[PDB]
Amino acid sequence: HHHMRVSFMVAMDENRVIGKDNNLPWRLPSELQYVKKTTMGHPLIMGRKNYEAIGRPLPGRRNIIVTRNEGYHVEGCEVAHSVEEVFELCKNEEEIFIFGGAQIFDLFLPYVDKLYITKIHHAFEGDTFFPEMDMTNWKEVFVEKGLTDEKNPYTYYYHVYEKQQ
Amino acid sequence: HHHMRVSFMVAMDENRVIGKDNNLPWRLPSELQYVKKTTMGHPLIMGRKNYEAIGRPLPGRRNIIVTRNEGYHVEGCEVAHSVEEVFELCKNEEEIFIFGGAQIFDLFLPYVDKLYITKIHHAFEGDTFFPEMDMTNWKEVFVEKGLTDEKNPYTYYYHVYEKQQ
Ligand SMILES: NC(=O)C1=CN([C@@H]2O[C@H](COP(=O)(O)OP(=O)(O)OC[C@H]3O[C@@H](n4cnc5c(N)ncnc54)[C@H](OP(=O)(O)O)[C@@H]3O)[C@@H](O)[C@H]2O)C=CC1
Ligand SMILES: NC(=O)C1=CN([C@@H]2O[C@H](COP(=O)(O)OP(=O)(O)OC[C@H]3O[C@@H](n4cnc5c(N)ncnc54)[C@H](OP(=O)(O)O)[C@@H]3O)[C@@H](O)[C@H]2O)C=CC1
Ligand SMILES: CCc1nc(N)nc(N)c1C#CCc1cc(OC)c(OC)c(OC)c1
Ligand SMILES: CCc1nc(N)nc(N)c1C#CCc1cc(OC)c(OC)c(OC)c1
Repeated sequence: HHHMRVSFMVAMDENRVIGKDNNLPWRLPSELQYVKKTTMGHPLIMGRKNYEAIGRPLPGRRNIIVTRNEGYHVEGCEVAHSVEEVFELCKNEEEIFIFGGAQIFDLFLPYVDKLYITKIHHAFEGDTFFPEMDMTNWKEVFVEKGLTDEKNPYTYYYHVYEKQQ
Repeated sequence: HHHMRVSFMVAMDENRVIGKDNNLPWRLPSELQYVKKTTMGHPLIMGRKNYEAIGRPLPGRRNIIVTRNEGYHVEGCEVAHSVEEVFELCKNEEEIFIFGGAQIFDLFLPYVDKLYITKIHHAFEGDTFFPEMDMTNWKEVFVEKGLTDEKNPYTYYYHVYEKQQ
């Protein structure tokens, strides 16, 4: 019914942790640069909580914020209130990026075609998690080691998966 | 259609720069040693402009120069004029190395199975670039930090990717 590619863009740790105290648990600017490169020119779909922590519209991409608040407005951003409204807004898009956080990852989980997932080899203290996924009918199409140096203090890998059927 | 493994051998910077003023933009003897080690005993496929800058046949390898010049000859070197002519000359080879530069990298890009790519963590002035690549269905099978010392003044990593399908 929807015809834009639904992609998940996420970074998580050994226990699926993605967030702590309404923020990121880790500082990895190189991972952020990979994120910016991959998502450039494509809509970003983010939950209200995810967006507000970010604070600003992210440049070179349609910023779409998901909230139940029927009177929510932010300048230079579009607002959706459901999965379907997002699909309407993105009717003609090539590929959209579900950008988090957990509640929004849950929301769109039945619709994911492609998963860009960064795996961090460390056990962080956290309160927000990426939901479990049945990977049957999923094929790993890409994997590479992330940059570990003095500015990026963890070991991590970029993985990309595509759904077969 | 062809049966030899087609490998790319390339060193590039943060912006895909591979050349400046028909030469290399950096001096990195250690990276040269890695190159000589990995390519030894295998054919080198070089664009005419790449070859002439080098100046001499490289020992222990078949040197194959790619040119449109139907009357071009160099002693101790073989001359091809097309992708297919290279494939003919290399029909029995296990693995051939596409050695550059840009025009020759473009030429063979549809056929690459393996990528040996050094990434240099510096932004050089340059005029020649390694083409963009869709890494879908490629997996990184090797990564290691290059030697940084007084004789090799940059930060760089050796990467190897293999095509899955
Ligand atoms: N490391 C990573 O890859 C990522 C981590 N994060 C982290 O995750 C955390 C944020 O995630 P989380 O707390 O789950 O919050 P979310 O980003 O998922 O936002 C939650 C909000 O989304 C809206 N919402 C949820 N469901 C619906 C629905 N069905 N219909 C309409 N609107 C809905 C609600 O907005 P409202 O209340 O206004 O109605 C809700 O409060 C932070 O810690 C953040 O840093 C976020 C993205 C990526
Ligand atoms: N850092 C690295 O990994 C590498 C960098 N380099 C750098 O790259 C630069 C050179 O690259 P570039 O300028 O692209 O030159 P090339 O090495 O690609 O040589 C170009 C020549 O190849 C021949 N050629 C191109 N297309 C075809 C074709 N379709 N059929 C037959 N022959 C063809 C032509 O020769 P003709 O004119 O005779 O007809 C053309 O002039 C230099 O600066 C060099 O130092 C080179 C290799 C590796
Ligand atoms: C951890 C990164 C990240 N990586 C990947 N692979 N996917 C994602 N979806 C996100 C994400 C996210 C949320 C996010 C992004 C940000 O920069 C744009 C933030 O600003 C610094 C931010 O501050 C609170 C929060
Ligand atoms: C930068 C090295 C290099 N590294 C990698 N990883 N791949 C490559 N394909 C090349 C290359 C190249 C071209 C090249 C080679 C040379 O020595 C053999 C050169 O002599 C000093 C040279 O001078 C004009 C030019």
